[PDB]
Amino acid sequence: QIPASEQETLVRPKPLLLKLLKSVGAQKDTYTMKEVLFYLGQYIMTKRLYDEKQQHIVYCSNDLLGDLFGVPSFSVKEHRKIYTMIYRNLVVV
Ligand SMILES: CC[C@@H](CS(=O)(=O)C(C)(C)C)N1C(=O)[C@@H](CC(=O)O)O[C@H](c2cccc(Cl)c2)[C@H]1c1ccc(Cl)cc1
Repeated sequence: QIPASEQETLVRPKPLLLKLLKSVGAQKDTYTMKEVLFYLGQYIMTKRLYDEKQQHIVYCSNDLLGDLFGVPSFSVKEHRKIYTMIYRNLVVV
């Protein structure tokens, strides 16, 4: 469904997303989606919003991430929905 070429595309995070990304990676004017996905994923793991003991679901209602995605939780395996939530928070270059 999701082509690997999508990860090479260039995007610019809006202010709130950039704030989250900055807590795990260096600030950049333009990121590749691969970068956005890793930093977002790393943020989730270091803050333990995703416990591999809790069946693929990320709980973020007590985190800025929840404000960013507009949901209290989501599955790490439903990638299509994740992409859609992320794009609400960035502008394509
Ligand atoms: C927090 C879970 C995170 C850790 S990671 O693989 O990024 C890691 C930081 C370990 C490299 N993570 C995963 O564990 C796995 C889950 C799986 O096997 O499907 O891949 C996720 C993923 C990669 C690329 C695109 C998407 Cl939409 C999701 C990805 C992910 C990235 C970003 C969001 Cl918002 C949600 C999920």
